[PDB]
Amino acid sequence: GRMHSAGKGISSSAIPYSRNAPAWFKLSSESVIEQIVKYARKGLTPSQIGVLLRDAHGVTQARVITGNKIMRILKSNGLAPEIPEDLYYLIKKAVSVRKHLERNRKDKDAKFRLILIESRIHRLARYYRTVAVLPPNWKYESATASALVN
Amino acid sequence: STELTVQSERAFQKQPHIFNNPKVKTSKRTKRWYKNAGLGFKTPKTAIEGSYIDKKCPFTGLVSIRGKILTGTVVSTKMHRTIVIRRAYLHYIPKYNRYEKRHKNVPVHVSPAFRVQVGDIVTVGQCRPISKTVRFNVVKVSAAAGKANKQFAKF
Amino acid sequence: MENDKGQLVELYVPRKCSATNRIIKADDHASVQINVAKVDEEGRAIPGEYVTYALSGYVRSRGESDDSLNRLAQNDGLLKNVWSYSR
Amino acid sequence: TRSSVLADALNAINNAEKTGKRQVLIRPSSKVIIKFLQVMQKHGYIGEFEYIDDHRSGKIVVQLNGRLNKCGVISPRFNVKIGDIEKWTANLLPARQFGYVILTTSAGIMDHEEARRKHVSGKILGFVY
Amino acid sequence: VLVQDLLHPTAASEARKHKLKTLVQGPRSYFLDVKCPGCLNITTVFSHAQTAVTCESCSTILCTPTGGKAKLSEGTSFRRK
Amino acid sequence: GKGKPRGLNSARKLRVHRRNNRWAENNYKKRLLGTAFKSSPFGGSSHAKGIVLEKLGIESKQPNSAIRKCVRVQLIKNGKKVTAFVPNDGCLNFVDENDEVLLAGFGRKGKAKGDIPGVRFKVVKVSGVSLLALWKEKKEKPRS
RNA sequence: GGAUAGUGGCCUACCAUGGUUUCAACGGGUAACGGGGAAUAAGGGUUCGAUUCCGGAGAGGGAGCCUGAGAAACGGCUACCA
RNA sequence: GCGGUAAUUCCAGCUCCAAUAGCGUAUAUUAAAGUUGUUGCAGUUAAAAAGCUCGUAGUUGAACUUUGGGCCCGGUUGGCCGGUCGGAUUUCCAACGGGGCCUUUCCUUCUGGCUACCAGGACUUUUACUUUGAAAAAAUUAGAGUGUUCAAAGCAGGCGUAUUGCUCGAAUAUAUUAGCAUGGAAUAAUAGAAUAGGACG
RNA sequence: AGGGGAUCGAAGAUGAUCAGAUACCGUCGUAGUCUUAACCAUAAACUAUGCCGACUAGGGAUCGGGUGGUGUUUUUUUAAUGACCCACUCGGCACCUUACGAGAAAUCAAAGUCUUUGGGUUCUGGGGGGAGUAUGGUCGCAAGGCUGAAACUUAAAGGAAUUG
Ligand SMILES: CN[C@@H]1[C@@H](O)[C@@H](O[C@@H]2[C@@H](O)[C@H](O[C@H]3O[C@H](CN)CC[C@H]3N)[C@@H](N)C[C@H]2N)OC[C@]1(C)O
Ligand SMILES: [Mg+2]
Ligand SMILES: [Mg+2]
Ligand SMILES: [Mg+2]
Ligand SMILES: [Mg+2]
Ligand SMILES: [Mg+2]
Ligand SMILES: [Mg+2]
Ligand SMILES: [Mg+2]
Ligand SMILES: [Mg+2]
Ligand SMILES: [Mg+2]
Ligand SMILES: [Mg+2]
Ligand SMILES: [Mg+2]
Ligand SMILES: [Mg+2]
Ligand SMILES: [Mg+2]
Ligand SMILES: [Mg+2]
Ligand SMILES: [Mg+2]
Ligand SMILES: [Mg+2]
Ligand SMILES: [Mg+2]
Ligand SMILES: [Mg+2]
Ligand SMILES: [Mg+2]
Ligand SMILES: [Mg+2]
Ligand SMILES: [Mg+2]
Ligand SMILES: [Mg+2]
Ligand SMILES: [Mg+2]
Ligand SMILES: [Mg+2]
Ligand SMILES: [Mg+2]
Ligand SMILES: [Mg+2]
Ligand SMILES: [Mg+2]
Ligand SMILES: [Mg+2]
Ligand SMILES: [Mg+2]
Ligand SMILES: [Mg+2]
Ligand SMILES: [Mg+2]
Ligand SMILES: [Mg+2]
Ligand SMILES: [Mg+2]
Ligand SMILES: [Mg+2]
Ligand SMILES: [Mg+2]
Ligand SMILES: [Mg+2]
Ligand SMILES: [Mg+2]
Ligand SMILES: [Mg+2]
Ligand SMILES: [Mg+2]
Ligand SMILES: [Mg+2]
Ligand SMILES: [Mg+2]
Ligand SMILES: [Mg+2]
Ligand SMILES: [Mg+2]
Ligand SMILES: [Mg+2]
Ligand SMILES: [Mg+2]
Ligand SMILES: [Mg+2]
Ligand SMILES: [Mg+2]
Ligand SMILES: [Mg+2]
Ligand SMILES: [Mg+2]
Ligand SMILES: [Mg+2]
Ligand SMILES: [Mg+2]
Ligand SMILES: [Mg+2]
Ligand SMILES: [Mg+2]
Ligand SMILES: [Mg+2]
Ligand SMILES: [Mg+2]
Ligand SMILES: [Mg+2]
Ligand SMILES: [Mg+2]
Ligand SMILES: [Zn+2]
Repeated sequence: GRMHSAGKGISSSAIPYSRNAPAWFKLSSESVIEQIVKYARKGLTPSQIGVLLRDAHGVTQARVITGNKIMRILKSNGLAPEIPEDLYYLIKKAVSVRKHLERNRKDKDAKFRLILIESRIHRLARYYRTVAVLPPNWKYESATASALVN
Repeated sequence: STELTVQSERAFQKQPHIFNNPKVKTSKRTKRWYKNAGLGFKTPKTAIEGSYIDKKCPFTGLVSIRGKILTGTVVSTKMHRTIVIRRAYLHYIPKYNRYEKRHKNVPVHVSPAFRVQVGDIVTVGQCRPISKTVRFNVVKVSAAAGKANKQFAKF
Repeated sequence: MENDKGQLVELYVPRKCSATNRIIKADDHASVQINVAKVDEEGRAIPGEYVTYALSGYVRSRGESDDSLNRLAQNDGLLKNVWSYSR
Repeated sequence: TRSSVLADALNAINNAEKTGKRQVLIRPSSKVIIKFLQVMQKHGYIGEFEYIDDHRSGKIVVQLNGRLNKCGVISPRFNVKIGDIEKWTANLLPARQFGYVILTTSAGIMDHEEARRKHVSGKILGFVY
Repeated sequence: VLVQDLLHPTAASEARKHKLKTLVQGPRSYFLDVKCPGCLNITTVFSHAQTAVTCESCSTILCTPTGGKAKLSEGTSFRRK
Repeated sequence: GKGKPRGLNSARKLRVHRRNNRWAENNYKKRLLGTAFKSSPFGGSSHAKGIVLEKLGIESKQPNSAIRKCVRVQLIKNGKKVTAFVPNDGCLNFVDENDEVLLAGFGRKGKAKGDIPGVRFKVVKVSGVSLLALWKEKKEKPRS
């Protein structure tokens, strides 16, 4: 548990036993699917949105109130990004680390984490290529990474 | 490979003893002999519809399939009108009562009936010696895509 | 411990811990047999008439002999209240 | 991580009857755990077990009488062919008369004695006594 | 110890345990319908905040997040469901 | 979990690891190095004949004091000088020098036998007449 | 195409850039012919097999060849080296 | 470990032990050896965890998808009776397995042949495993038979009407990894419909 | 290779000491000690103790986070706090008592779930010495790092505990 550290922590979300639920929620799939896509229009992430519709509005889990998950809906709606968001913030993070490194190469612990972060990046891509969400030959490139974040 | 020129060799390429009479005017031009290799194997349409020549093609050629018949996946398409397949298989070590992964790389002449790609499993019938390496001949192609379509453009 | 035909052989069919259903063998010297007296109307205890249990050496050493008999006796009728099967 | 679920379950079982306990929680159940527990139950080494329902893999509560000495998994699932079932038994089973080597065959998870009579074999699974 | 009911454990000793480690895992958070009579009606908020919510009409603060459940700003009522 | 790999498919890693490790087994090693044929004074054979160079009394290690009559021998087939021991009482008066002695090991597979150090061999026959039969009276040493 | 009894880079012309390998290629060693089999007797294993049967090689070392259905023969020839 | 002056170990006589036409020895080898450890090792201090993390090959890798139920047919051993001339079979009773139906349910599909496979067309996601079989040299080995006078052997021989012949034998089993054929569908891989380039007609 | 260079201080200089005293102690003091840029890759680099996963037992403390409380403090005035208390729960640095178990023992909550022997996997070791030597390959500017035999030799070396 926790590949790149000794971290044994158990921290997660405990998903409920009720598969339909809550029984107190009105509105409908039309209302939330419309609600999803306006925030995707704004540019929020399935992680950012599902929280937003958890806190502000009345969605316990959007996977239920609509028979599809959040990203699958964005995909069908053309609002899907070209690379998944976990991979995005993986690459987006290493872009900032190596950025701090060009400022100070004296910092060894930074040079160290950059290995672990980039290891994880190459692992995700390898899987994403296996399942064909990214083309075969998709590779994480150092200098071409700053251009994929922005 | 193949896939054009039909004549590209300094030798005039033709089927043996299949004669097109010039005086007898035909609108099909070529008269093209074929057979079905047997062993419950479809002689494919492109072997008939095709314009090609090759005599090592078990459907239109003078080689006959007999003996072993083998499954294996294509690791190399790099040769023109032949290919190499990796048939893996497991080996049992009696002492340890376990298995170890092995493989054997089989060159096999691919008739220009088939479009073969790397990664496609292939069925292969045994034939007379063809080249130095090749004792076997492509017969049936078991994979028509092998993930080819799932790679797609953005939108 | 029977045989070819019929007869029971092999001396000494051993006891069992009533709590854990474990064979209690000759050398288990922390093993124990409890004799609980069955009384009659007006509280007199009827000497020689017993509800008995055997408790393995293991259960006593672990500290479970107390809670084991409490379970073992109450469901046998000698008590109520006290022990809860659920926790 | 987790490799043999069945092994994990046959553990807490043996870790129960070594501590004396008559009830053990196991997670995350299985298809094989079921059929193995079944074979254990039907020959009398456990009581009744209840698969409970979470929405993931489930749990199980197994009641064990104490008649059991050792249950356990054979970790690699070994091919055994009909003539080696004897060989396999003689190693881990206390005496000829009782105990069961239980395994998996194309005819279903079953012990060697049931295997003998049906006369099919398969890969090994575990053992119970 | 040595005998206890695993199938039917006490809900009182259950609710002390960790959300994952109960007999069946489930979330312990809640949903409240929260009121600022400066608005006639309610926006329904999740208990452990993150996003610090506004009411549909005016820009106004219901909660601010913490690690756990949110600080409900100043006067509000709430209905749990 | 006793790091030997358990896998049903780990056969190679299993049989390789043991092949790798038999080198720690000693005379497994000596088997495949050919050390019998390569080094050691005998060819890798039971006995070997040779010729006496000198008669050397060896003083035995503690807690013993003796003078153990031995012979520097040069192996015919081989050419190695090797130093061997003469058994029982006298028996050094049966050899002298330039003689042809049959040697055997000491029965320890190398590894000198006794308070006699560094001597791995023993005299069996001299002049082909079998030191026993000379020590008892059964034979006498050949004329010349 | 030549050649062979015949297939085949067997050889030859033009042509292609291919074929093997950490699933150990390639290389080095073998006091290595391989198999039937042999010893040691919980099982599992370990060790050996020049040698009475089968298969393969060779007739001092190499090549070459005649005769013939059949030999690259050696109790056939020709040459070399010994 | 014996021997430097009373030697239970040397050299001898006497006696006694072990095996016995045999016994000693050197060398290899197997068992002893769970001291090579798949079965089946040890690794804190005896020999032995890389200074630390990453990471390719290798080994390995959570759970879930036909469950349960109802109705037939046919087998082989076991009893309680036996009917009978030691075995004979039907009913009573179990015990283990095999096949087939229906409960929403292809074992490929059509065209007839026939009453279960004929042969022909058209197609079929591919594996590991486990069953059974066919094909498998003798000798060797395990082993039935046979009184080489015993025996290792050998595969002979054994019976009268031994003056004109009769006649049982020369079994069986083992053979494995791969190959072929076949019953199995558990465990474990593998492929499928998602920008539908989807399935059926 | 520059800078820096207070202090301490391998070399070296010495004063004492001893039979000797190239030392211990005293005294001076070069390199060093710091730093910039490049090298080096070793330590008893230690928990002399692989990583992932399941399970097996009580107890009070403690670190960080979170949950509950008609709990105590502050007060300015309920509040809001902020520290404190009590209980629960995850994840941590540890500690006590135990011994169902383990072990040669010292001791171990793992070193337990092992002849009733199988969760996944990496690494190492196979009497002592010769020896971490020779050799070859490779890394380094160098010192050195890595990999790494054999001949021969030898009955013990060795671990924990026990009594003297
Ligand atoms: C602390 N170092 C240890 C070393 O001491 C030793 O440890 C073993 C340990 O592996 C065995 O345990 C192992 O085998 C068990 C089988 N019953 C279960 C799995 C595993 N824990 C223990 N039974 C004995 C220890 N001394 O072997 C493994 C190791 C990691 O090197
Ligand atoms: Mg990790
Ligand atoms: Mg990792
Ligand atoms: Mg965890
Ligand atoms: Mg065993
Ligand atoms: Mg290797
Ligand atoms: Mg080596
Ligand atoms: Mg070593
Ligand atoms: Mg020799
Ligand atoms: Mg001299
Ligand atoms: Mg000595
Ligand atoms: Mg001689
Ligand atoms: Mg030819
Ligand atoms: Mg040779
Ligand atoms: Mg050999
Ligand atoms: Mg063999
Ligand atoms: Mg041979
Ligand atoms: Mg001979
Ligand atoms: Mg010849
Ligand atoms: Mg030459
Ligand atoms: Mg030569
Ligand atoms: Mg010749
Ligand atoms: Mg001759
Ligand atoms: Mg001849
Ligand atoms: Mg010359
Ligand atoms: Mg010569
Ligand atoms: Mg005397
Ligand atoms: Mg003696
Ligand atoms: Mg005497
Ligand atoms: Mg002898
Ligand atoms: Mg095994
Ligand atoms: Mg050991
Ligand atoms: Mg050590
Ligand atoms: Mg370490
Ligand atoms: Mg490394
Ligand atoms: Mg080190
Ligand atoms: Mg799985
Ligand atoms: Mg699984
Ligand atoms: Mg059914
Ligand atoms: Mg064999
Ligand atoms: Mg400097
Ligand atoms: Mg200075
Ligand atoms: Mg000085
Ligand atoms: Mg002194
Ligand atoms: Mg002093
Ligand atoms: Mg000073
Ligand atoms: Mg330390
Ligand atoms: Mg620790
Ligand atoms: Mg170390
Ligand atoms: Mg520890
Ligand atoms: Mg080491
Ligand atoms: Mg040695
Ligand atoms: Mg070293
Ligand atoms: Mg060393
Ligand atoms: Mg070193
Ligand atoms: Mg070197
Ligand atoms: Mg470099
Ligand atoms: Mg150099
Ligand atoms: Zn508002």
